[PDB]
Amino acid sequence: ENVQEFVLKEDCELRFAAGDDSDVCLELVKGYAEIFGTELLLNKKYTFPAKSRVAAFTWKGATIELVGTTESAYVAESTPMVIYLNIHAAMEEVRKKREEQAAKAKGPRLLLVGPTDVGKTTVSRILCNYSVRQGRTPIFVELDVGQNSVSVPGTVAAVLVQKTADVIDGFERNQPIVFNFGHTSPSANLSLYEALFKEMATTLNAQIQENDEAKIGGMIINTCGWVDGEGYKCIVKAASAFEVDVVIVLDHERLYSDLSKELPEFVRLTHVPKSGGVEQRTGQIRSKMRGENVHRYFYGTRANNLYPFTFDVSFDDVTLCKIGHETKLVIMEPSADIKHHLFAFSRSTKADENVLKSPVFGFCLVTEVDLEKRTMSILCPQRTIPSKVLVFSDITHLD
Ligand SMILES: Nc1ncnc2c1ncn2[C@@H]1O[C@H](COP(=O)(O)OP(=O)(O)OP(=O)(O)O)[C@@H](O)[C@H]1O
Ligand SMILES: [Mn+2]
Repeated sequence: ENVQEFVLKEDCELRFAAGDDSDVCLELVKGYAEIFGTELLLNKKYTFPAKSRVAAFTWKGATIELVGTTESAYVAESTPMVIYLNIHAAMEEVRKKREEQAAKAKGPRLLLVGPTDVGKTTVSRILCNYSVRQGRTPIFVELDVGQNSVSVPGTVAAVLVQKTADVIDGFERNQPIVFNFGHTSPSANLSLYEALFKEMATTLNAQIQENDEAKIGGMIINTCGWVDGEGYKCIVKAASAFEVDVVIVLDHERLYSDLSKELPEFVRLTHVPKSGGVEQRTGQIRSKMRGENVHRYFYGTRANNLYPFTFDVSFDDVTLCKIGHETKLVIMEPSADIKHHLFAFSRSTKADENVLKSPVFGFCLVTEVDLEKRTMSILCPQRTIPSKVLVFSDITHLD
């Protein structure tokens, strides 16, 4: 196999993209390095799948080996990494101050805002990892219903972060709090989207009353890239509902300017540039990555393989339901049009008013529809159905 060697001076990062066909294996052979906030272990082999875009950053200097065919591979001497460090350090200062005034202390809450392709997910991951490396357990909140690092597309989700992200796999799905939105864009149902992140905020505020570490750990909140029109109001409303102390704007000066004049005076507002290592995505890439996200939910990853079950379910044993006048509940009759659609197992025992704002156990995929036998084949993470109430999602997946 073809080998590439890289010498990284202090405060430099190796930016590489895996080829379209082949895996790239990374090894740190000298010094200290990190990938999006997670420390790399010396001489450990990290295998990245095809089309992976990765930055390995070093604070003090590193030598890194790459094995395999790369699409691109170069060392960048200029990064916004110290900015993220200073943001983290400022949050930890707020923690210390509030801990010394409680005799429980509530952790600082940060809102990340900006358009698509600015590295918002990457920055959230770094900030969470740094909090973990400080000894904290932050709550990571994902409001982006298009691309979700916690659950499937069409979800508003949150996880308690107790360990640094796996270099390849990201953060562990340690009992996630997931709400089903059922659309890739908030513009499909604006009143429901607002209701869901307000419910998320209310849920978490009550959860942290039972957990001191989660409370002081604070919140890092990722938004969708919709900054124009009604999307701007969602940002202001998310900031209010989550009672954020800090708003970080990535690469959008007009949004920064507008938020500085509307947000309460106590809210610290920081504009940061996007990393030069962020590549812009097209519609095809996002659609492919959404499909890859669904596939990861059921089947897992290379390192952590999940084994989903494929079993038949009678329509008499389940209740199919759809949301959408906008927040109105609709009972679904078994049809051919439910094929390839995702369905959420609601935590509500009855298909009624409670379904709208209830979290979900998880998701299944309807693969086959047997209208003659009155059964449907579903791909499900567990052996039996966790709920009899199945909530419709407009997200389709071909498997
Ligand atoms: N400094 C960097 N060097 C190299 N690659 C990077 C860097 N930062 C981010 N990337 C890569 O760019 C891609 C997009 O990053 P990320 O998902 O954080 O952007 P985003 O704006 O949150 O995405 P979206 O546009 O879907 O909202 C990812 O594959 C990530 O690995
Ligand atoms: Mn993102």
